[PDB]
Amino acid sequence: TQTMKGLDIQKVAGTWYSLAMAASDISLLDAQSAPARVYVEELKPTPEGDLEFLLQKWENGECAQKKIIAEKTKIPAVFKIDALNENKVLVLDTDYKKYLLFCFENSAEEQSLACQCLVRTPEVDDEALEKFDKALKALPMHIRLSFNPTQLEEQCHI
Amino acid sequence: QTMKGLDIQKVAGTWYSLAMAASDISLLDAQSAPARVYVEELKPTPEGDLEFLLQKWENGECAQKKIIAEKTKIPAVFKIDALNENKVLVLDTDYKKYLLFCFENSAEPEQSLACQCLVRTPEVDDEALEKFDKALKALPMHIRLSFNPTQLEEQCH
Ligand SMILES: CNCCCN1c2ccccc2CCc2ccccc21
Ligand SMILES: CNCCCN1c2ccccc2CCc2ccccc21
Ligand SMILES: CNCCCN1c2ccccc2CCc2ccccc21
Ligand SMILES: CNCCCN1c2ccccc2CCc2ccccc21
Ligand SMILES: [Cl-]
Repeated sequence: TQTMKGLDIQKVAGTWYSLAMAASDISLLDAQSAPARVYVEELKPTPEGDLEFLLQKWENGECAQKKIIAEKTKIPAVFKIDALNENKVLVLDTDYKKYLLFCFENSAEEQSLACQCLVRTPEVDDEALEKFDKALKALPMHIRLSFNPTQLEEQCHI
Repeated sequence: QTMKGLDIQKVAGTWYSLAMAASDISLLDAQSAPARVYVEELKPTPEGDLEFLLQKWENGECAQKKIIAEKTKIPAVFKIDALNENKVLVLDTDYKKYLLFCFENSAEPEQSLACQCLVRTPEVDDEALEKFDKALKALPMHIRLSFNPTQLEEQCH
């Protein structure tokens, strides 16, 4: 999976909206509480070059928040979120101003992938979705979801 | 959108649901979701109607359902109900490999679409999925699923 060249995380800081998601397995995304059904509300780069994700997810009939620190590696667009190196964040592309494309990747067994198209403003951006679909063309996706602007403004995209 | 020169005698026989898409995430986001239905068979009637033999997951088992799509004055457009709220639109087929169709509902407040890519054998057909993806580019879909060959053989499960 080819990641972005020359990523500057200092330029991705701020509030984002999960506009579209795709995954390698239907059960990762289909249910309201599916394991990879997580909404990115904020990206915070650290001075050390880590990227904090502020996530929301539906659990037990409520919206819950979680911070995930993705730690820097030798590749600037590849981050690790476990000490066992099975689970990664891959940044595929961004223009910084409008959209960011990233994947959660698990390579422990069958690779697992869950990818998102983030936008800076809670509107549909057809350019961002086109770039998302082109980025995914090489990957073995079996489910895609896309959200409307009303959903983008609500906790857990209700 | 709907194809020219449909011959319903040639769509007869065994199919498999390779891919599904819908206008609303809640139509497809569970085995229990209303549009999560697998086509087993199409049967043309002598009167030019098309019977859909369907399976749906209910409480951990496949339940079978037959819907009659009755012919209308527009080719490749079939009505399911007497009130004309529910329709089958046949978009395209080559008869021998794939069939693309959509269920449509126009009850207020919002129109619903749920489309499928059917294939003749329980194998992944990238050409069929590409034709399905091109057909969907014009429609306002918010969820899409495709099945692997294990899922294609195991019906609703
Ligand atoms: C018990 N189920 C685990 C999933 C919960 N999860 C949450 C919770 C709220 C928002 C996002 C996430 C995603 C990842 C994560 C990471 C660590 C603990 C819980 C969670
Ligand atoms: C694969 N086990 C955890 C499933 C959810 N998970 C995913 C999903 C796909 C690929 C990788 C990962 C690991 C990290 C992660 C982070 C936040 C939510 C879900 C997930
Ligand atoms: C493996 N490539 C499949 C490409 C088309 N496909 C997409 C597209 C983007 C994200 C996910 C998917 C998987 C399911 C699917 C279903 C129906 C039409 C296209 C697609
Ligand atoms: C709750 N909506 C109707 C139930 C599902 N339904 C759909 C779904 C989307 C669009 C049209 C229709 C029409 C009828 C029909 C027929 C067979 C399976 C599902 C559906
Ligand atoms: Cl979608």
